[PDB]
Amino acid sequence: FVSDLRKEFFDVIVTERVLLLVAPDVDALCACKILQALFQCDHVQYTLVPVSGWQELETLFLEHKEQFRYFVLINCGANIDLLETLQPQEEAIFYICDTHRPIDVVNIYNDSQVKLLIRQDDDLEIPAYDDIFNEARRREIIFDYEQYEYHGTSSAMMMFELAWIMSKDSNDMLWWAIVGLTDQWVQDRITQMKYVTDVGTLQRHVSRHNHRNEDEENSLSIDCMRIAFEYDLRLSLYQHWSLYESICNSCYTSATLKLWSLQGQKKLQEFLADMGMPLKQVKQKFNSMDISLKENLREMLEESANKFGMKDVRVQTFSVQFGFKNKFLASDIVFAVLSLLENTERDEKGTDNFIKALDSLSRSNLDKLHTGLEMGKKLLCAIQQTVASCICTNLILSQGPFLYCYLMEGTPDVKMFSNPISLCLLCKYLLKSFVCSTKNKRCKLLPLVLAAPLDAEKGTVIMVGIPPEAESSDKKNFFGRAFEKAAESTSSRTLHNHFDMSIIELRTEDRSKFLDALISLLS
Amino acid sequence: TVREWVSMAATRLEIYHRFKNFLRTHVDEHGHNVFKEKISDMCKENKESLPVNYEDLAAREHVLAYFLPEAPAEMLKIFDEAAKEVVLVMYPKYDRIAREIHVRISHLPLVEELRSLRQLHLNQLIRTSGVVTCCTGVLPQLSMVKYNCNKCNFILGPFFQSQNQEVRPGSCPECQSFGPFEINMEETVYQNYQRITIQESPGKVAAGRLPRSKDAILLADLVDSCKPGDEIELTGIYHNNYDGSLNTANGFPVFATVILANHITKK
Ligand SMILES: [Zn+2]
Repeated sequence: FVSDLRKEFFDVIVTERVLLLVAPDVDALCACKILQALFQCDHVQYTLVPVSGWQELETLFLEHKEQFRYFVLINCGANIDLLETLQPQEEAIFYICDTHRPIDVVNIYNDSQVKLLIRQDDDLEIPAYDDIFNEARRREIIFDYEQYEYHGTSSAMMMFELAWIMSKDSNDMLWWAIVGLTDQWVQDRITQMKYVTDVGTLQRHVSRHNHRNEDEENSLSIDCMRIAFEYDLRLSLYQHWSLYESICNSCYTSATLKLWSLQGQKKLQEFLADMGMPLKQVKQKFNSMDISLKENLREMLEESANKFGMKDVRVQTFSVQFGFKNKFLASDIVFAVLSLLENTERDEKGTDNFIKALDSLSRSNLDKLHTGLEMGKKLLCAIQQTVASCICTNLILSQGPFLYCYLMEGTPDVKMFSNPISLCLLCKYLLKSFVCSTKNKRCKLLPLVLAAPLDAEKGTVIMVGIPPEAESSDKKNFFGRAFEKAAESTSSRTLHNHFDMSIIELRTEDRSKFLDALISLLS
Repeated sequence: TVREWVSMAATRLEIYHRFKNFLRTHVDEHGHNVFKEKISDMCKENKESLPVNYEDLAAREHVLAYFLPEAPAEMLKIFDEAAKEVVLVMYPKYDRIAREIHVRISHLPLVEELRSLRQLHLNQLIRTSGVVTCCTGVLPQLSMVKYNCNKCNFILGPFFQSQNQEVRPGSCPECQSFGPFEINMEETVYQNYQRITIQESPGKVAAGRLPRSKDAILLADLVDSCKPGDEIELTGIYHNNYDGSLNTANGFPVFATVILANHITKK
């Protein structure tokens, strides 16, 4: 509810000792980078400590409850009553900048410690204070208000706005804001219209900073960051590996052409023949292809996609060129950072995984970025193979209104999906591919509930669920509430450590009763 | 001579139009257009070879089906040009993946043996069978050589080369420097070459007689389509080539014979 940021947020903590708590997500990392830049520019001491879940958040708050007074939380601790759990003092002030829209009502109506930085111009239906705090009507409002868990605006955009108000905004901060927005887009947490509006805003800012002029941008030396707007294709990492593998391992092209089936492969070959590109060049690395073939690639690809039932093959995004050879796109950075955050070979030193992910975002650690790109390629290949295996062998069963799929222990590359973000990406990709493949009209508008063997020793399986796919979805998810109610009804042993209530753990023994109770509840 | 008749410009144009119509309009037993699918499969896998069955060609054009076995060179050249035009119409961008579409003739009604080939079969499309015994490696051969002129630094036009003689240069526009003519390696066009050796089948050879053998020449897509010790059905142009060494050896003027392979099928 904080209305002003130049006077109520920054000036309060200029001459104090701040403690930053950042959740593990790319948008949070970008916001943290911008905040660190501002703090280092204004000579403000701070301590940055990684926070993963609710239990770790509480423990880390208990560790430093005396050494610090002012606390800043990014992309965490806004959908729950932080005051009750943490039990803070009067002196302590908590600044919260999180994207979760179902904000806790108690934190909303409080002026002691919870100064929410969340923008009040967003689509948020705040219930009446008197109705909640002053009785069945209160329960009705509670159920009508906390039904879904749709996300909100990007934290990096708020940080960039804060920097802009102070006139301390550079190209490096604008790039981090762009990366945060594109991270939100990639995870499919915001609607298309909101993405277009945010892209327009960031385009206005880019046009402001990159004030092109004759003989001013020509005498301007290379190695200065130059962000530009580009209406580019919908392929993943297509400038690093070959075009063929990029087409075969994306999500739009793989689902539209049904590449998991042989007829899909034949249609892909017909598509490539229609484009007019030799199979030799297409399978080579993008940086070694012929110049003539790369002249008007976008237009020809769009046309040949239009012929083959592919319409949304072009999206609006940004680029960056800081030197002779370096040139990236926002989605490439998102994939690299995401891969570095969630690694199984580097399961040791998870805090060091976070450290490497944070370091990769600076222009002086490009090697870590390249390793992240390679890891992202491997992850994309793994999820594509897993989706194909699940669809071909018919491991998805329409158990009532919601679909249920379970990954077997012997399934290859199953350790990769124990991580939350990888599991969510697999779930969305699998749902889209199955919707494209199946012919049942009713099944095309059903949700998916995927599982994975989180821990073999304790017999715990991780569970996730996503809203049913639609042409224009609201991205609203009710799976957390239903999961909680079904857990209470069955007296199950479930944990909600993750900041997203849609992801919970579950014992193997309690699986069947939990599933049946969920079927009954959703009926 | 059929060669003279098919060499006529009007006859050439008529044959070209008939072949184009045959390629564009040839329904199957169920009415499906066979050549559409054939060209789609050829361009889908980046090939430059289109097979044509002799039976349906005879069914739709008896005049051309009779002309072909007597003048197999010019008729096949016209077929290649028509096929290229049709493919370019169907796939406008195929000029990148290929530069010349070849036509392969299948199911030729006449079948002969290596022991019954005489001078009657010279310069005619024949179909034999046998077992391969030798296969040389793939070597590059001059297809279209671009001779230059030292007197003016201007380079003469392309000059086609055949497998029977050595091509000689033409005439420069005004500075007639016939002698000082050379070849550049960056504008000349080459093609693959492979000379297999086929012999009579072990079972079909007469007990009293001994196995015979004939040489065959493979070019362009045909190379590496056979391995020594394989039973094949070879269709090609029976060709006569002079060999003075055999003349001196036998003591009588004799000429060597080779087969310019056109279609090879492995059984
Ligand atoms: Zn000359």
